[PDB]
Amino acid sequence: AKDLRDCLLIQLSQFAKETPWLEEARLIISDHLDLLANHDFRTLMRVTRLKEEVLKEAVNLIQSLDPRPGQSIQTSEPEYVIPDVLVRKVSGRWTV
Amino acid sequence: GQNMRVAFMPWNGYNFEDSILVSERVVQEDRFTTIHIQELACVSRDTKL
Repeated sequence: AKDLRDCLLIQLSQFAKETPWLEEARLIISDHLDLLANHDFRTLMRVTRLKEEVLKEAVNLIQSLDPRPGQSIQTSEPEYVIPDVLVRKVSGRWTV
Repeated sequence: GQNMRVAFMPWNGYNFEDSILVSERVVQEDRFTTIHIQELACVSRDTKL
């Protein structure tokens, strides 16, 4: 019931502590969320002492964060469409 | 069907009215084993979205 970063923190708590860069991800999400939002890799790396390709691992971990989890719960989605005109055009120029 | 060695014998009440005793040999020999086919289908259903 908060920002996905808080949801990301909850998922990381649920996730095993053996995950690499978990502390770095937590530090980034704590008060460096703006740096991640603007994709300012230079300033973010300078502030957080981010290592080369470590940001790639953190991004990969954030990929498996289940953003918008409630969307998956609402698996049901009835289809809505109206027939209106038809453009089947069988054999070309068909009077659909 | 298969031709099974059968005997007419009460066995400790395992054949009270219509109950039948089977061998571990027959199941080990993979006799009578049955194979079935289940099916699934799925559509797309283009919507206004």
